[PDB]
Amino acid sequence: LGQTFTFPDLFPERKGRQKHSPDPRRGGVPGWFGL
Amino acid sequence: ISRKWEKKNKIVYPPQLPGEPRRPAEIYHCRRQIKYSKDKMWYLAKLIRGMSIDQALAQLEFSDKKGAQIIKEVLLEAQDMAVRDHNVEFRSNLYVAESTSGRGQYLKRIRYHGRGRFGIMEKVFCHYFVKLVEGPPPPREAPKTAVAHAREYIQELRNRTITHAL
Ligand SMILES: [Mg+2]
Repeated sequence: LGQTFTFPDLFPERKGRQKHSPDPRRGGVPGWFGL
Repeated sequence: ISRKWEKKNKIVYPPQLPGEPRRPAEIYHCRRQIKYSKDKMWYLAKLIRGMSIDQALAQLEFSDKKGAQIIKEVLLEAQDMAVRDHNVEFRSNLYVAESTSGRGQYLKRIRYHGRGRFGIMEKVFCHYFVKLVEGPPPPREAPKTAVAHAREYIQELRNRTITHAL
């Protein structure tokens, strides 16, 4: 009948930072220990 | 397979008694299953022995062998662990203590010849081992002088006995 189809996009995309890095100046000292 | 060398970093020592000699840092590192052959790798390993890490890096860098880029990365890794994971003041203070190649496991393939004959072709792999020690490089041994030889010889003439004689 002159109809045009197009395939529906079925996935619209609609849905519902820890830095513990060792201290450069500590020189490998296990920082948890305070003294 | 056997993994040993890697575990040589897991030794923890008893603390230091007062005023003894400070035991210098030992760092071990290996690289397993390199695509290089064992015998070619041996020459590189032989070249850098006893050198300070900077000289070794210098030599390796300009060398042509495809093993050179490999041993280079391994020495850089070793150095980084030397300052980070162990404690080493002054990162150029390292020298190469022991450098060596072992053979890895090998692949086996067919090699066709002619008249329908085949040889058995072995794809080669090898491991590279290096032990670095913190301190200035040990002094290279000087060739024996005439004053040395004459001393050996006399010491030998003077070590004689009258044999079967008592
Ligand atoms: Mg063979």
